[PDB]
Amino acid sequence: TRPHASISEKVFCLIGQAEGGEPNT
Amino acid sequence: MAVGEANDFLVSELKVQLEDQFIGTRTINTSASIIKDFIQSYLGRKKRDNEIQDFPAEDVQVIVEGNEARISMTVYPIRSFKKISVSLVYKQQTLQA
Amino acid sequence: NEIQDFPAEDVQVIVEGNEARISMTVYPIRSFKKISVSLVYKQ
Amino acid sequence: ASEAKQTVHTGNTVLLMIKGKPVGRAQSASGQREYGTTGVYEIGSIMPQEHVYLRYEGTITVERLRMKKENFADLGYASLGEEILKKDIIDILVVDNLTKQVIISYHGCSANNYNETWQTNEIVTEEIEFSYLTASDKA
Amino acid sequence: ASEAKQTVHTGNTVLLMIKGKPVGRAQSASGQREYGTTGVYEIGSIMPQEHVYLRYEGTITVERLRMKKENFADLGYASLGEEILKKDIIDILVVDNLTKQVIISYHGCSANNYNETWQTNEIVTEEIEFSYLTASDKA
Amino acid sequence: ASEAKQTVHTGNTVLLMIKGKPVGRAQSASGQREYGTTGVYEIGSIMPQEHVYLRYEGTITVERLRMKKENFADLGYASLGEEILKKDIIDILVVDNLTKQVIISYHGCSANNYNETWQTNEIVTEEIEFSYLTASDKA
Amino acid sequence: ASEAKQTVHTGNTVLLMIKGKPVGRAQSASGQREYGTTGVYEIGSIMPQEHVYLRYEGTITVERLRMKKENFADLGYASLGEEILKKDIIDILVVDNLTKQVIISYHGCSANNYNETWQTNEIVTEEIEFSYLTASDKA
Amino acid sequence: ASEAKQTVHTGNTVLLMIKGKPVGRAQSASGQREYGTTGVYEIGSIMPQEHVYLRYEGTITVERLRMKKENFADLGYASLGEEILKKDIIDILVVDNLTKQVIISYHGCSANNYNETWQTNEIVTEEIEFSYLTASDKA
Amino acid sequence: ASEAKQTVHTGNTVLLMIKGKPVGRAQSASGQREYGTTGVYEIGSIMPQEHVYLRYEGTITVERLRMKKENFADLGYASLGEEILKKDIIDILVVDNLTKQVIISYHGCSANNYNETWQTNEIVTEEIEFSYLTASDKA
Amino acid sequence: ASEAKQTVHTGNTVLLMIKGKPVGRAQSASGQREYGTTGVYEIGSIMPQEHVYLRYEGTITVERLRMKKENFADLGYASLGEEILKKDIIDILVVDNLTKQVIISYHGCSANNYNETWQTNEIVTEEIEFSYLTASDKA
Amino acid sequence: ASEAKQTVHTGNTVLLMIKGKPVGRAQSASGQREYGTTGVYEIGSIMPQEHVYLRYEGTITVERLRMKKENFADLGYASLGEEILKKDIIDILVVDNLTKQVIISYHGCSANNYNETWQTNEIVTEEIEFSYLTASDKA
Amino acid sequence: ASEAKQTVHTGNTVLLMIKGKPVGRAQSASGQREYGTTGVYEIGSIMPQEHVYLRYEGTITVERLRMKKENFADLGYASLGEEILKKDIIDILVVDNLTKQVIISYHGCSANNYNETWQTNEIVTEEIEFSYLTASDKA
Repeated sequence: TRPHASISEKVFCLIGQAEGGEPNT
Repeated sequence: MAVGEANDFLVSELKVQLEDQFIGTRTINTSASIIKDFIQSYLGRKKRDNEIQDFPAEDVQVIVEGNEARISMTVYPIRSFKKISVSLVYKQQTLQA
Repeated sequence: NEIQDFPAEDVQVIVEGNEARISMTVYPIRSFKKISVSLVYKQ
Repeated sequence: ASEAKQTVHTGNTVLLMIKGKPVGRAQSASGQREYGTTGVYEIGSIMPQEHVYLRYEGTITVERLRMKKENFADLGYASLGEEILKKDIIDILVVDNLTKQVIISYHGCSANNYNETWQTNEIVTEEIEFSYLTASDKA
Repeated sequence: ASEAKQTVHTGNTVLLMIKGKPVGRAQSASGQREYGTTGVYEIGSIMPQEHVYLRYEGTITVERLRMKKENFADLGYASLGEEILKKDIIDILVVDNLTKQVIISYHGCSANNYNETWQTNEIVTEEIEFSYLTASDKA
Repeated sequence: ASEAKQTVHTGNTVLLMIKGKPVGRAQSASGQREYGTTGVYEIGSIMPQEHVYLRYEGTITVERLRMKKENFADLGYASLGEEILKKDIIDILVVDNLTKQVIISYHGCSANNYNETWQTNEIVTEEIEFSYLTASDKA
Repeated sequence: ASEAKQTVHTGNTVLLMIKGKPVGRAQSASGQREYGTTGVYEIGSIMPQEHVYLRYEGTITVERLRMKKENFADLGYASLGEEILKKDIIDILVVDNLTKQVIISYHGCSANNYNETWQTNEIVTEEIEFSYLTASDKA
Repeated sequence: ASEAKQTVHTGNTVLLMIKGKPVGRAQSASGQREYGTTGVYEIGSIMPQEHVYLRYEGTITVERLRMKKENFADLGYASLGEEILKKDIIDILVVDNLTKQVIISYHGCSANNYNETWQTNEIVTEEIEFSYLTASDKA
Repeated sequence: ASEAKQTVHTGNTVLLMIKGKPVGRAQSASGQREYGTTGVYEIGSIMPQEHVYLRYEGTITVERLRMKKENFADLGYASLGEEILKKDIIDILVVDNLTKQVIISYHGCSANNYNETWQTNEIVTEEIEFSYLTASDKA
Repeated sequence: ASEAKQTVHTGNTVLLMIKGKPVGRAQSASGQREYGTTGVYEIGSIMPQEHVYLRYEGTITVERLRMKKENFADLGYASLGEEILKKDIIDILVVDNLTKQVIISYHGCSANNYNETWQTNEIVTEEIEFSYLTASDKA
Repeated sequence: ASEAKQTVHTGNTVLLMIKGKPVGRAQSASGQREYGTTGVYEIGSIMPQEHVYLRYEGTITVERLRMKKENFADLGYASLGEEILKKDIIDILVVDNLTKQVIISYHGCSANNYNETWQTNEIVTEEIEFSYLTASDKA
Repeated sequence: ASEAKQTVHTGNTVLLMIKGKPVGRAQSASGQREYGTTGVYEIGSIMPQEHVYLRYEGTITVERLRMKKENFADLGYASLGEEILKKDIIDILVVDNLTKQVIISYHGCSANNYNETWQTNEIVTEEIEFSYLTASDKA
C-alpha cells in the first residue's frame, strides 16, 4: 500500500461444464 | 504532507481574497448569490492554473444571517498516482534462413 | 443609498410651539463582517 | 404587472454591479458573443455534414452618464494613459434588485476601448467596451 | 375574417417550437437560404451557358424577450461559457397554433452567436443565431 | 385615367406569372442587369476611345406574402434542403392583366437565395432571388 | 436643482481650454481611447487564456463655430498651409466652470485634420481632430 | 438546373473512392501529369522537327480534414517510419455521384509525403501527395 | 460598342477550334513563343553588334471547365499512360466568331502536361499545355 | 456539434505533450514526412514500372507564443551555443483531449532551427523545427 | 490584465539593450538559429540512425526608425567603408522592462548589412542583420 | 510634432543632392551595404570562432517620377549606349533639410541598371541602381 512498482461492442456469452469456479455465478 | 501544503496555500489565498471582496465590510447589500458567484469565479481561476481539476458549481450553497455567511462547497483534487505492476513473460520463437 | 430603508407609516409628530416631538425610525446600513466555509474534497 | 409576478425582465428591475458595488446611472448594457461556428463541407455533397465550434469570442459594452465623482476613471475600474497596465481583471454581474440575485455574470472583464462625449446644453455621457474570460450564470 | 378562412400566414397564428417544446414571448425569426448560385461563362458568347449550385448555406435567427425563468441559458439550449461544448444537435419547428400543423422544420440547429440587450426604460431583449443542417416542407 | 388609355404601367395593372400560372400576393419584383462595360484606354490620351461589353449578368428578386398553401416551396418552384438539385429551370413572365399580354420575360430563372421572416402580430413574408439565362420581350 | 447639487456633469457647466485659454462657442467634443485589446487563444481549449494590451491609441475631436476673430487659424493653433511644421506640442483641458476644477487633461495634442463647413442659411461650423500623448485624471 | 441535366461537373456530383471505399470529408483531388515532352532541335534550322516524349510522370494530391477514426493511417494508406516498406500498391477512383459510374482510375500508387497541420481554432487536416504509374478509364 | 464596329478582340468574339470542332466552356488560352534571341558580343566593345535566334520555343496552354462528358481525354485529344503513344499530331485554330475567318493557327500541337483539378464545392477545372511545330496564319 | 459526437479533430480538442507535460499557448504544429519516393524508369518504355523509397525525411515545426518564463530554452528543450551538445533526445506526443489517448507520437526528436521573434507592440512569438528518427502510434 | 500578472511577453514588457545602453525607437528584434542538423543516412535502411549537428549559425536582425541623433552609426555599431575593420565585437541583450532582468544575451556579434530606406511621406529606417557567435542566459 | 523638435527623420525633412543640385520629385531612395561577413569554422568544434569581412558590396537605388525635361539622362547622369563610357564618377549626398548638414555621403557612385517605365494613364516612373566605392560622413 506504500507507493511502489514491481515486475468490441457485441458482448459474448459462454455457458457449459468444466472444473472450477463458484456455482451459479 | 504535500496534500496538506497544497491545501494550506489554497485556503490561505482564498481566505485572503475574501477579505478584500466582502470582509472589507462596505455594505450588507451584497447578498449571498454574489458570494456564491465570487467563489465560482475564483475556482475558475484556480482551475485555469490546473491546481484543482474541476468543481461542481451546482453543489455550492450559501446561507446568511445578520453579518455572517455560511458556505458549503466541493473540490476535485489533482488525483495522485500510487502504484504500478508489470507482468513480464518470456517467450521464444525461431529465427530462420 | 445612505440608509437601508425607512418605514413610511411609522412617522408621528406632535407640535406646540418651538417644541416639536418627532418620532422616526431608520434601518441602518449594516456592515458585513464574518464568513465560514466548509471545504470538502471528493475523488 | 407587479414586480414579483411579471414574466419578463426589464431595465426597471435589473441592477448592474461591478467588483461588489453597484453601477451609477447606467444607460445600457449590451453583450455580444460568438462561437465562430463553421460547416464541415465535402466533395460529393452540397450541404455541410455537421457544424463545429471553433473559437470563443466575448464582447460587452456599457453606456453610462458621467457622474461628477466616482466614474470609471475615478473609481479605478478604468483608467487613462499609462495606468491601464497596472489594473487587475474585473468582474461584472447582472442582478435583479428585489432579491439581489445574480442573473448572469461576465467573469473577469478587461477593457478594450473607451468613448466619451461632451455637447452644448446636454448631458455628458461615457461608454466603455470590455472583453472577458468567460460568462456564466448559476442560481 | 376568422382564422379559419384567411389565406395568408400571420405571426398571430404561427407558433414556434424547439426540442418538442413551445417558445414563450418569441418576437421575430429570420430564415435565410443560399446555394452558391454561379454562372458558367464562355469564350464565343457573352451570356451564361447555364447556372449551377455548389455550396448550400442557411441561417435561422430568433429574437426573444428575456424570460424571468426558462430563458435560453436557464432552459439548457444555447448558453454561455464552457457548456457549449456539450450542447448536442437540436431541431426547431414552426407551427400553426390553430391546428398544431407543422409549417416547416429546421433540422439540426447549432448555435452561432448570442446577443443580450439591456436598455434603461426598455424590456430586455435577446437575439440568437443558429446554423442548421436542413430545411424540410411537411404538411 | 382608365386602364385602357393610361400611358404608364403600374403595379395595379400588371400580373406576374411563373410556369404558366399566376403568382399569388406578390409585393414587388425588381430586375437588375449588368453588361460589365469597360472603357478602352491608351497611352497618349486621357479618355477611352470606345466602350466594350464584357459580360452578361442577370438578377431578379421577388417579394411575396407567405400563402397558407401553394407558396414557392409547396408549389415546387423553390425548395428547401437537398431538393433544389432535383428541380428544373423555370420561366417567369410579366403580363398585363387586361389583354393577358407578355410585357417582358425572364427566360429560364434559377434560384440563388431565399429569405423568410416571421414577426409578432404581423404578416409572414418571403423573398427569393433568381438568376436567369436570358431576358427578352416580343409582342 | 442648483448646479451645486446635481450629481452628473453637463455641457452647461463644463468649460473647455487649450494652452491656458478658454474656448469660446465650443459645440461638442469626442474622446475615444483604445489599447489593442487582444485574446491569447490556445490548442486544447476554446476560450481565451487571458486578454492583453499591446498598442495604446486615442483621439480627441473638437467642434466649434467659426469665430469672427481668434479662430483656430487666426489664434495660432492648428492652421492651414506650411505653418503646421512649426506648431509645437499643445495641451487641452476640460474644466468645471462652477469651481474652475479640472475634469481631465489631454497631454500633448497634435493636429490630424481640419474641416470647415459653409452652408447657405446656416452658421459656419468647424471640426478638428487631434491625437494626444496621454490622458490623466486629476481633482 | 438539375443534377441529371447540367453538363459540367460541380464538386457536388463527384465521389472520390480509394481501396474500394468512399472517403469522408475529402477536400481536393488534384491530378497532374508531365510527359516530359521536348522536341528534337537540329542544327540547320530554328524550329523543332517533331515533339517527342521523354518520361511519364503522374502525381495525384488528396487533401482531407482529419477525421477522428478512419484517417488515412487507419484506412492503411499512409504510414509512419519503416512500416511503409510493408505497404502495397494503393488504388484510387473518381466517380459520378449520381450513377456510381467511373470517370477515371489511377491503377497503381504510392505515397510521397503525408503533411499534417494542427492550428489554433482551426480544423486539422491530412494531406497526401501520391505518385502513380498509370491512369485509365472505361465507360 | 457593337460587334460590327468594335476595334478590339474580346473573349466573347473569339472561338477556339480543335480538330474542326469548337471548344466548349474554356476559361483561358495563352500562348508563349520565344525565339531564344541573344546578342553577339565582342572583345574590345562592350555592346552586342547583332542579335541571332536560337530555338523556336513555342507553347499554348488551354484551361477549361470539365464538360460532363466529351472532355479532352474522353473525346480523344488528351491521353493517359501509353495512350500518349497513339495520339498522333493534333491541329488547333483561333477563329473570329462572326465570319469564322482565321485569326491564327497552330500546325501540329503536342501535349506537355495535363492537370485535372477537383476541389471542395466548386466546378472541376482542367489544364493542358501544348507545344507546337510552327504557328502560322492567312489573313 | 458537441465534443462527444463530432467526427473531426480541431484545435480545441487536441493537446501537445512534450516530455510528459502539456505545451502551453502554442499556435500551430505542422509535420512533414516525405519518403523521397521515386519511380524506376527503363530504356524502351517511357513509364516507370515501380516506385521505391529513399530517405525518411521526417520533420515537425512548433510555433508558440512566449510564456513569460518556462519557455523551451528556459525549461530545457531548446538550447543555445554548445548547450545543443548536452540536450539528449526528446520525445513528443499528440494527445486526444478528453481521454488523452495517443493520436500520434514521435520517437526521439532533435532540433534543427530555433527562431525567437520580437516585434513592435505585438506578442512575442517562437518557432522551432524538429527532425525525428521515427514517427509511430498505438490506437 | 496587469503587467505583473500576465504570463506572456507582449512587446510592451521587453527592452532591447546594446553596448550597455537602451535603444530608442527600435521595431523588430528577430533572432534565428540553425544547427545544420542532418542525420546520418545508412545503406541497408530507409531511416536516419541519429540526428547530428554539422554547423552552428546565429543571426539577429534589428530594425529601427532612423533617429536624428544616436543612430546605429553614432552609437558606433554600424559603419561605412573600410572603417569596419576598426570595429570590435558588439554585445546585445533582451530584458524584462518591468524588472530590468535579462531574458537572453548574444555574447559576440558583427554586422552583415546596414540596409536603409528614404521614401515619400514615410518615416526613415535603419536595418541591421547581425551575425553572432553564441547566445546564453542566467536568471 | 514640429520640425524643430522631432526626434525622427522623415521623407519631408530630407533632401537628396546629386552633383551639387537637389533631386526633384524622387519617390524613394534605398541603400544596401553588405560586408559579406562570414564566420570561420573549425574541425572538432561546431561553432565559429570569429567573423571576417569579404567584399564591400555597396549599392543605392533611386526611384523618381520623370521630370518633363532635365531628367537623369538629359541632364547628364544616366547614359545610353557607349555614352556610359564617357560619364565619369558621380557623387551623391543625403542632406538634412533646414541646415543642409550632411546626413551621409557616397564617394563616387557608378551606374548598374536604368529602368524607365511608361504605363497606361499613370505617371512615368524611373529607376536607377548605383554601386559606390565608399560611403562616408562627417557629423
